[PDB]
Amino acid sequence: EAAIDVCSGDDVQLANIDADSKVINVYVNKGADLSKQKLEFTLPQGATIKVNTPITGDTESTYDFSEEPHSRKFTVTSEDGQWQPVYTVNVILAELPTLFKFEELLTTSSEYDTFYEFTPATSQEISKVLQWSSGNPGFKLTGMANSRIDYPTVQVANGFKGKAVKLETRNTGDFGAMVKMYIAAGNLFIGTFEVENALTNPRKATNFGFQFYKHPIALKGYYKFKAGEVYSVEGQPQTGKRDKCDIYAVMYEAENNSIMLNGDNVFNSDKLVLLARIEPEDIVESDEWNEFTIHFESVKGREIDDTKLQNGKYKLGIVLSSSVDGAYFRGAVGSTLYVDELELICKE
Amino acid sequence: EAAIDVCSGDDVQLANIDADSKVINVYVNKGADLSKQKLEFTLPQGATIKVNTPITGDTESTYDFSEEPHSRKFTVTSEDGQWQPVYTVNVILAELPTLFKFEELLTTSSEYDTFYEFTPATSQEISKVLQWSSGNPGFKLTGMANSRIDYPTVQVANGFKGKAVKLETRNTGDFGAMVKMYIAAGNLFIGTFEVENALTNPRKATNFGFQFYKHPIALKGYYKFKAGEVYSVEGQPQTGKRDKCDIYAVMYEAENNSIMLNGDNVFNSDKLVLLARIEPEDIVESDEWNEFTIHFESVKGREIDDTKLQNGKYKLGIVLSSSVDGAYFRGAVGSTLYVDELELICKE
Ligand SMILES: [Cl-]
Ligand SMILES: [Cl-]
Repeated sequence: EAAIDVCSGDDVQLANIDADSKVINVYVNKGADLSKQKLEFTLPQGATIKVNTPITGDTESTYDFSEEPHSRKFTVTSEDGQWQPVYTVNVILAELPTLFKFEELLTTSSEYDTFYEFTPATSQEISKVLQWSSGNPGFKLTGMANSRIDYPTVQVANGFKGKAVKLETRNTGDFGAMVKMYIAAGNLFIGTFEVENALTNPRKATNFGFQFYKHPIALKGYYKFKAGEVYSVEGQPQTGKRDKCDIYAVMYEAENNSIMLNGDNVFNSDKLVLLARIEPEDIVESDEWNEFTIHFESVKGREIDDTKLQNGKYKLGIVLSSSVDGAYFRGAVGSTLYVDELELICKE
Repeated sequence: EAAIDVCSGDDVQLANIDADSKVINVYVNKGADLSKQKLEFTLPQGATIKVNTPITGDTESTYDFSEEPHSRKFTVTSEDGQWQPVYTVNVILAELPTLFKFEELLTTSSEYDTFYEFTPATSQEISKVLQWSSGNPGFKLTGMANSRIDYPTVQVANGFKGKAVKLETRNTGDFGAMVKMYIAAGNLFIGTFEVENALTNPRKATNFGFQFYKHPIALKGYYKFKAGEVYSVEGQPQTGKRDKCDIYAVMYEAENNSIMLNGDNVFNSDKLVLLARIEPEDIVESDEWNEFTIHFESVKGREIDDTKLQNGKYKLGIVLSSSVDGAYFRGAVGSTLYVDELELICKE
């Protein structure tokens, strides 16, 4: 009859729904406009939802949560018409994490894995939260997967410390071949996946970056990589080249908060300030985990302006991929990159 | 009558003398010319020393240890003339460390502390060794110290993990004032101290850097700092300025292995490639240990050439000081900087 099954939103990294107390805790990245929050509620069929006290700051597509304690009540009325449970929605500010462990999955996402990072706030610092994105919602559309384990991006149990992320380049079948999307690289990235572009503009579907308030120096982690056996270009097998995985991170200037880089301009936009990237020559294929440390280097002499950093003008992105040229459909089905325990080393 | 009490040398980071077996293990930094080793032996009064088998590679002031196992025998004959113990001298290649813990002191240096770092070799890597330098041999000349604890550079027991280094700016007395060397900053650095310049050219006395074969990204550590009460310039008290400590590291190109930077050109030489340095604004005065992380930044767009790095053309230096402008005699007697557990984060 009436309830809130899922809560999403433009700036929502994570939304915890406590069905017992009817409390929804929504974590958003610092910098989000609290006065203009766009939220999306998934309710049972025929049920309606309405904010209890509308306020002037509200618009027809957003809610104003700017006033402390950034908490608003909502009533869900059944189609049935008889049940009207009241939910409290609390918006909580968070920052991107420093450590990424790949231990947690969204319990709402059952068809494929969706990873998130979370560290509770303390007296010293606010909540550290991130919902990682991938190409999984696009891969779903291929009809190729049977369950979560067939996807290009999957959580595995025997990580370096706890669980880890497994990225595997997958075969997209005949239809994939027809639309020239011959392979599906496994990826994990900070930003958003626009599924309405997944097939029409796969590189535009991957948007990278969230507001970051620290100065990054290095990205450190552990990985294992094994290349697939058959390297292909435009769907056809090629000899003489072995596939390689990819790990990189970016810091770029976003004049206004709506600006994001994507798969088509991440390495060519003049907004890019810092870039850390694993050297192809340094990648090994081993059954043992290897530690890597990469350096956030200045792009064309650009540097981080502290005042701009403080005002949220820079966005950080981290991208992991099983096939370095996979976004262009060059790579080998079966290339598998496992990553675990990433650490962002920042100026301190 | 006859023995080897101390063994030193131009390229000798550390020399262990095992009096029981009469074995001297000399660790030198990778890059040293094994065919031209200059060694200095301290023997009892009147005793003489001579290499057992001279070889063609020998010169009148150096020894050739290039041939494996880089081991030569030496006989020490007493003035007494009756005792001739034979010592075996083994030269061992080492690299600069990654971790600096300030736990060990040279047992030969009793008047003032001389710190060294040591990690034994393994199947994976060679010995990691460094003898740290300081201004202590110069301070000795002031007559101001009673024992090791009065020096500007001293090991203290209650470090962050084990023992730590305590750098304290000291008063140089009336003679110091006469020669315009009004204060003595406590320092610790990678390189060499030329005591014959200690008074005549104190900045030239501090030579920085040893051959380093990795790409440094960041220097990380723990510190506590407390400024002295009276800030002075040219021996005279000044109000309106509080003293600050300093921590920095450099990577510079050395065309030939004899090139070193010093106190007069470390921040102006065109050989400088990378510089990491703590921001004055980021230093706090606290009774609690604080972690710092500084970034090796490109100087004037310069970058590390891998082939040159591999051939030992770059030297790394790390410098710690209780008074940032202490080399120019601006600072406060009593400024105290404790450092512990430094870690060099490198590309991997
Ligand atoms: Cl969840
Ligand atoms: Cl010793």
